[PDB]
Amino acid sequence: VRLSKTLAGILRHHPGRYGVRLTREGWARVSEVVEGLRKAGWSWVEEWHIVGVALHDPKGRYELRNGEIRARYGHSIPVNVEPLPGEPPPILYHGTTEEALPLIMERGIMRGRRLKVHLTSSLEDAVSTGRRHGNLVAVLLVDVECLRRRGLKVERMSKTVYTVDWVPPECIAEVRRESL
Ligand SMILES: [Cl-]
Ligand SMILES: [Cl-]
Ligand SMILES: [Cl-]
Ligand SMILES: [Cl-]
Ligand SMILES: [Cl-]
Ligand SMILES: [Zn+2]
Repeated sequence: VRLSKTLAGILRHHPGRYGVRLTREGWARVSEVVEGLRKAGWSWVEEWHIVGVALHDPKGRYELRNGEIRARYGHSIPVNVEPLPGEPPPILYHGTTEEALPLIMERGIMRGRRLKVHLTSSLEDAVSTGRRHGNLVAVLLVDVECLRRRGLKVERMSKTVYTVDWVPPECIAEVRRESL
């Protein structure tokens, strides 16, 4: 029912479901997205909403170019999006469920349905993120350098969002249980 939430699903997980075709670079035509949303019963949707959604997103979730749009990260579909300039901070956060900690302590942070593992520089974001699946959020502090030495590359997809294949258990510097 939320336009943005729905848009991110279309550009990250199910284009065709809405008749939208994406390139390897992840791009899509705004018009094609608009029609697709209309055919899905969103009658009032117009191209300007889509631009508004993209230009006002706080996380910098989307990108635009000559009548096109794509998500910058969070894809569960194979796609290639180039990173943004800027070395990562020494520590990056990642939210999740306390219930996931037992496993994570052993295995570390695993991929999930998304292609790569996402890490945020914003503590607040990590919380709301954890709060999205299951409750009793547990935010983990990830030592980036530790990752780089593990050889795992850390790429910047948006001002506050970065990704890596996985986070080794040993690169977790702190676990904070919201229940404590
Ligand atoms: Cl699909
Ligand atoms: Cl998602
Ligand atoms: Cl998100
Ligand atoms: Cl993730
Ligand atoms: Cl910056
Ligand atoms: Zn606006």
